[PDB]
Amino acid sequence: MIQRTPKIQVYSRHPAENGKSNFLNCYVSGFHPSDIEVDLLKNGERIEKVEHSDLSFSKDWSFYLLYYTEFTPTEKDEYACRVNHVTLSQPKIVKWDRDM
Amino acid sequence: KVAEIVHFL
Amino acid sequence: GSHSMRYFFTSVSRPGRGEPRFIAVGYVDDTQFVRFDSDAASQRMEPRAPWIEQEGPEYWDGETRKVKAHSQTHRVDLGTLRGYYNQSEAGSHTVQRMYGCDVGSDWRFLRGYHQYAYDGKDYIALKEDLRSWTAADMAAQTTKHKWEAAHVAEQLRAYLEGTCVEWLRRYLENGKETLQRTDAPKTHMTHHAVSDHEATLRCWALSFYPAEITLTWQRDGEDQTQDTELVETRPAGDGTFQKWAAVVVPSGQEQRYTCHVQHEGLPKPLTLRWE
Repeated sequence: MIQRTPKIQVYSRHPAENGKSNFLNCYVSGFHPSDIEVDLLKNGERIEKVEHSDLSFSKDWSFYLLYYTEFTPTEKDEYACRVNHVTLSQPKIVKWDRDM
Repeated sequence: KVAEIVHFL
Repeated sequence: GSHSMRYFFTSVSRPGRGEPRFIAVGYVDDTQFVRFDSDAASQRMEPRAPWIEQEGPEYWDGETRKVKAHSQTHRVDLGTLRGYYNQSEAGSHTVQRMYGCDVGSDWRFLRGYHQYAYDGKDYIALKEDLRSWTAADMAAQTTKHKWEAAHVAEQLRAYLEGTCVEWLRRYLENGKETLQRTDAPKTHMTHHAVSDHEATLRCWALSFYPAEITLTWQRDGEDQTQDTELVETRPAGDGTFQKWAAVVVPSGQEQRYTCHVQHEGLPKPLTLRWE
């Protein structure tokens, strides 16, 4: 059966400014089948209040989802997105870089 | 608006 | 310019867990406006855009009624396909359906679509003439022959050229403030040294709508496609999109590189330089 690996992007809604409110996003796309586990991490710990978009798909049938949470970036706090899917031998952790 | 009739595969 | 309406339906079987999952979403261009989720409490089609929230009970009851009928067809289809491919009950399988319409500048019918996929691959699709079918494999021929006999294409053509176009126009009118808008990208460039010898130049496009955009880098006016890192256009979460393109510039060559931005919101394409 067809299995397609998720592409992952972790980024903020606005440009990051220390001490100013924002949203942390993790966009997962291009995957198949639909079962996927996505967590947003703060200094390595799973963030509890995380919402996600409604499951949709592209012209090639692959799925995409946006996971998001409110956050206020600081100089010291580290953020990441951790993704698990059947195509992955272990969860993939992508660190947030304010310029990516 | 979604379609009114849906036919089976 | 042109506009589209699309509905996306996903059906996933859940062995030994009862009913299959069913999710439906509707879009006008790049803006989602409705959803249905079999796992949610409401068991109703719900608004996901402000301009459809006040459509009224006749509209919502009607969309709820029809989407539940879609759900029931997909629940049966999952069993039908499991049979056509001689598959076990132990495994999870996915059915996806997409249909919708495109209109031109004058908002009259341009194109219609109706297509299905089983486990991530094409199963059956209505051809451009809205009269014929493309069956991707042996199993799909059974469906093609059944649908040919029951004149299914004529029924789909009527919806695609009628209701679909009619309602796309209504939504464009009702949601004018945000669907007929063009938000030009806010652009900027960043410079980071990987090393003293080299530096990354990254060209950003933010807060644009619609999603369609072209971001390219040139070196002395020559296209740098093979050497550009271009990320997929991504949602900001507020109804706008973002994208960036980056190149590795040997230190001292910044002046040779130009970033080019094309979008419907820009009166003229932009040329950006690190200077």
